Amino acid sequence: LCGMVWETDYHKQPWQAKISVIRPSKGHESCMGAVVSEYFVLTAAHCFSIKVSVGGEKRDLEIEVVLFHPNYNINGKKEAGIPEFYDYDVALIKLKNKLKYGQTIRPICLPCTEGTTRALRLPPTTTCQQQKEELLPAQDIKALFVSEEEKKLTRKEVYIKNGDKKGSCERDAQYAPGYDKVKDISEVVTPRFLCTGGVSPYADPNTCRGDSGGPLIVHKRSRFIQVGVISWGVVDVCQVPAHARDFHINLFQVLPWLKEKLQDEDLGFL
Ligand SMILES: Cc1cc(Br)c(Nc2ncc[nH]2)c2c(Cl)c[nH]c12
Repeated sequence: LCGMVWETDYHKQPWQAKISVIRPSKGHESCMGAVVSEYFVLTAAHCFSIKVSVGGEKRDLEIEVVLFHPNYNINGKKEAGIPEFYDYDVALIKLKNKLKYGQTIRPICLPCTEGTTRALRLPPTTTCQQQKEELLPAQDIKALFVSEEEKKLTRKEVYIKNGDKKGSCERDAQYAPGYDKVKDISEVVTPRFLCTGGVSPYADPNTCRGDSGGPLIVHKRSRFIQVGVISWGVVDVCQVPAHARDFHINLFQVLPWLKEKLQDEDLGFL
């Protein structure tokens, strides 16, 4: 029973995971993640000694393995003079021990699962396509992501540009660090990416580096479905141009991988 809260930072966002990598050159790097099953946290590949915690605990959970998307390659396009390439920027952290679900630790819904079909009160014949059409229609989609302000968790409302504004949102990748000399923007914005940020239709807050890996969520029918993983932004805000966009891995585009790694988690992938 995923994507559900009850009547308190990690009470209100119980799927949220905080990640620290303490790298032997004395600078701690931060990321976020979402609990997706009792053994797994979903996050970004580019976040990677490693400290993971859930439920706002001081405790750091014991990590078994970290699984990376086979097509992820930050260096994939250096030859073409593209410094960092974020295609397939997703990773699963497998925990050694079963998480105990509580009021501070609950899993979020993933796309193309029974959990999501139930959460959206859809019929048993609901297909993966129909879910995508409900959750990601061709328009501006109200969504949120979860951030850290002053060591507490805060929701921030954003709009995915997936209709008439999509192109405008993607083109703005030209202003990101290192992409200013890219001829074809689709070399860096692949069909794996959703796009938020900018001022139309509303003035969306932007992600910080430390928000990377955290879920991009749709709040629908009183449930929380994860639609994307925060990957990269155009400007580090933490004067904000109207071309400050954020890009997220669309989870509907990495399902072969998700299904395979999570095949034993009773998520009921379609
Ligand atoms: C969350 C986040 C990640 C990364 Br990586 C950034 N950097 C960047 N974008 C293109 C090449 N590197 C940013 C920026 Cl910039 C703002 N927010 C970011």
